[PDB]
Amino acid sequence: TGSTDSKARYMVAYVPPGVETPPDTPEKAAHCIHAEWDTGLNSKFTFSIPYVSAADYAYTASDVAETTNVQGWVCIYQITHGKAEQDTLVVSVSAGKDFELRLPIDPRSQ
Amino acid sequence: DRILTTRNGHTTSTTQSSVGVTYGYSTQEDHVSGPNTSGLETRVVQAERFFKKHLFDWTPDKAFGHLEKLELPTDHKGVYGFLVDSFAYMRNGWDVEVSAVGNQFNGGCLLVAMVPEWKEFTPREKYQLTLFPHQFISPRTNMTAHIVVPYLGVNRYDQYKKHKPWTLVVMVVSPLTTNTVSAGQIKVYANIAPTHVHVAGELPSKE
Amino acid sequence: DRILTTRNGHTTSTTQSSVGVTYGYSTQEDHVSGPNTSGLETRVVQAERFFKKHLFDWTPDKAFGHLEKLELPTDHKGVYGFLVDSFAYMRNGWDVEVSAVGNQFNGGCLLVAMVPEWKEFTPREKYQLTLFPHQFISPRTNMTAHIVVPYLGVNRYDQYKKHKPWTLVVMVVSPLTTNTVSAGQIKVYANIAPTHVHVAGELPSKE
Amino acid sequence: TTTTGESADPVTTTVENYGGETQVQRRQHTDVTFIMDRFVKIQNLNPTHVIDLMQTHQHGLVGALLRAATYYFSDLEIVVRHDGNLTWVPNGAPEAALSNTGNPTAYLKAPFTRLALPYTAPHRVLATVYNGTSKAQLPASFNFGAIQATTIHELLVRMKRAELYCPRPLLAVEVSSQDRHKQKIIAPAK
Amino acid sequence: TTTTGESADPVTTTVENYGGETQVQRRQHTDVTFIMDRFVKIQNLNPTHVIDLMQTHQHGLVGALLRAATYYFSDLEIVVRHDGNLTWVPNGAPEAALSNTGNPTAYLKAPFTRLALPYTAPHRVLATVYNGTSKAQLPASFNFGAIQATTIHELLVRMKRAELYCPRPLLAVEVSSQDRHKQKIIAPAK
Amino acid sequence: SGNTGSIINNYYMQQYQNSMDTQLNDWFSKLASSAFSGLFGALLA
Amino acid sequence: SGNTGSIINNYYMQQYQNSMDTQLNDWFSKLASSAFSGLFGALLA
Repeated sequence: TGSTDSKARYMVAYVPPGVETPPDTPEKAAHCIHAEWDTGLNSKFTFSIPYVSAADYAYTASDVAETTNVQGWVCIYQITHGKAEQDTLVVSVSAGKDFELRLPIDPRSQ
Repeated sequence: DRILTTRNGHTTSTTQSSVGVTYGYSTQEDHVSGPNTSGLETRVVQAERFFKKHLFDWTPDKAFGHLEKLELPTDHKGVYGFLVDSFAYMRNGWDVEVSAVGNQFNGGCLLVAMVPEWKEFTPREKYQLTLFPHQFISPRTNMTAHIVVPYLGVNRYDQYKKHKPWTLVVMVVSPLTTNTVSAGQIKVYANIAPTHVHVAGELPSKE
Repeated sequence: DRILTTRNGHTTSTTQSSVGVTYGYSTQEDHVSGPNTSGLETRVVQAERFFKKHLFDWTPDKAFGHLEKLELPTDHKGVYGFLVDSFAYMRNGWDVEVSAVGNQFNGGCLLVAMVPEWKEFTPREKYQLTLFPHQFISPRTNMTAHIVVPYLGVNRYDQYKKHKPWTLVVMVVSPLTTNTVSAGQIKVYANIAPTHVHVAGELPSKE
Repeated sequence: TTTTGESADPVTTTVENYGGETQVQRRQHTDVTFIMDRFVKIQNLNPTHVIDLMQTHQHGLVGALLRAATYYFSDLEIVVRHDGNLTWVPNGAPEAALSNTGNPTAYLKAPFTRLALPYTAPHRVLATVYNGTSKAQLPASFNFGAIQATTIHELLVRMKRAELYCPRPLLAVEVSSQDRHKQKIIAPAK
Repeated sequence: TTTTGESADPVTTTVENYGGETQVQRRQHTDVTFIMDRFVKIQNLNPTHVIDLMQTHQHGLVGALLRAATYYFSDLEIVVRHDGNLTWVPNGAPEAALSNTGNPTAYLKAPFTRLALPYTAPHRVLATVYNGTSKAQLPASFNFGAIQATTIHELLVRMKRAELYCPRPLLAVEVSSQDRHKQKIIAPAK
Repeated sequence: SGNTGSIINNYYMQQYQNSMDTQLNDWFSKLASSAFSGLFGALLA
Repeated sequence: SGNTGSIINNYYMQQYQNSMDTQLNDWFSKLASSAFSGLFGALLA
């Protein structure tokens, strides 16, 4: 959502489970599945977080026992920018084409 | 034709005392591209080759039921090992050769088996280890056992740092006997090759 | 169509300010299977993907001729890097993207070139660096340069620990100018992917 | 995928962009008619009770999905545990009618009474929110009739052949943790 | 029959070798789907109970045959004797869900409740032994959901359309006698 | 239709089981199916 | 299938009675059927 005179280059990476902590730099994260893009005429970039797991389905809820996340992390980096100090990147999420939910439950406290 | 040569990558093994190859549970592999990897898995042929490991020394004092095991994968310092540290998920089968070289004047019998989901067996359960894919090694007949198994498990891809689906097991069925002309002990080695190696989910670098 | 997306493996790069792709010296690769590897070479696609490196900070004080270089391959902590330590011989080309993000109110010009068999250039030789595969980056026009080169050298396969055939070079052609509305400096980064990676001669493990 | 974000045109990118492969999906469980078709509790009861789906719990599976729609239509099934005989009257009936046997009256048969009821509102669809007055609360005409018995102990409702229109916000529990909402997921004993 | 024993190739000799004649055999009773298809007791119960087939008795007909396999798949039927209403939630549900009516809830009807349940694990098959950790015991995800009631007195499970893979040891009682294990076989009175 | 699984017809007529619709269309299905996919602009794969 | 003996179809649809299998084989039957029988070598009967 920056002004015309502000530019930036970003990177998004999907980090699977298997490491202690998420990578803090684009360089370490480059070895993961990732996409890089810069700002321009088109203001929006969409990226698919892939389903990569041992089992065919994953739980929607997270258990108290699991310390580090079971499906991994998403890391968003700024490679660099030009005069973009107060300009923002709005992030939203939608379901992908093969996204699927199964086994209805009624979990909320009532 | 007791003579057999096995090739895995740029590595070969030739044995002149073999009783053939035992295939366990299947002759081919289940489908390696399922929904859990979203088409991001790839094959790594550079890892499909033999690596070596000493299992134990078969001596006359070891009695029936003496059991030695090797959970797979084991620590590997080559290409395969690197894959385990660089990718979150993997799957592969195993091409296993076990040799026990003494001479034909030794007597006795070893059971060589591949066991899925290893659990420590009780003394009574050892009488039924032949329920698993196996071959025997008897000095009067062969010096080599050869078993081939596919990948399996509740999950189509696995995290080997957390679960080892296969375990190589060698058990004394009848104790090693010695003569004046026989060997005094037999060192048992494994020559193993991972098969159909697939990986998914590249991890970040540690530096 | 100033918009371009480049894919190398499971990594992509999209730029909205590109002036196209420059191919250097060839559009395809020489034959990767020659007599020197006796058919033992193999391809490793898991290594053909982008890795990143900061080159330098383009500031107003750097004058014409200021030159920054990056010899390739450079230290790599992923799959490609592992290949350099595990195989005696390798060959690959490079897919190179260089970005210099400021804003359109900055002025100046950078020369981005790929040079085979780097030698330190004298001041007079810098006037002819355009003899090498290159593109320019001028804030008024683009933020990205993109060059693609094949593998080359006196030998069909190389030992990268002893020789680096390609060198990425960035040189200031006209100094960065600044306004009240422009960026004050521009950080220059490289997004590089090795291409057509082949290895031969597996080395032993170090343990 | 690069697009013009401001136009708000839907954009569904896929893993194919970086070499993956989109899989097969089975979405029967998120089918609207199916998901709403199960009994849920009503809770605030009196011997005389007007059936209003907005009395379902707002965080309950059915209550929350219902409130995540602006307009809806459905027939209904109810299960009522009551003392005495149970009488039901359609939308629009005078409360006084609940005392008469000429209206659908179910004679007590343990353990409870289950009935199928049709939609009886005078509107083509009902709403979960209504920006105005009829004379915030909903208009009195947004109901499925009323029931009466000596005592009504329990009431369950089930939406049949449900139709939902115009999605509205649906919220999960807020997270204080700073990473993930964690809770005890069922796991084998010992 | 003379063969190479070391190769471990199956060899099934017959009485024909010495002039006998092999007969007709009927093996329906040792068919896997058939033998596992009967109710067995669970025994260790609590008002909140996660359905885990590994809680069958290890020497019971079903429990022993199940443990004589590494991997398995099946749907399930359960019979539960409970006080209060019985609620069931699928594999993966938060324990908290057991308190809500929107989940399959069976209202008490003497003498007990019998239900057919589908397999709900996220794995293609389950295992009776697992050589590793998921964070020896089995992974928490190896279950058929959970049930809850005020009090659960009895629980019977029945494996439907069972599939078993990779045989493991199955033991009879050990014999101390030195010849045969002898026990009282049923015989007419007087 | 939705969460009903009897192989056998209902014992009661439809005019009794449910209310009946009269006449005088899935917007979100169309909206979702109309979504853009892939890439915008040139690709160098 | 296995320990079910009604001559009559189930009142409920299969999609409700059981879970449904998706696709993307009896090893021991083959193993047993492959067993050697008879004698190895010459016979003088």
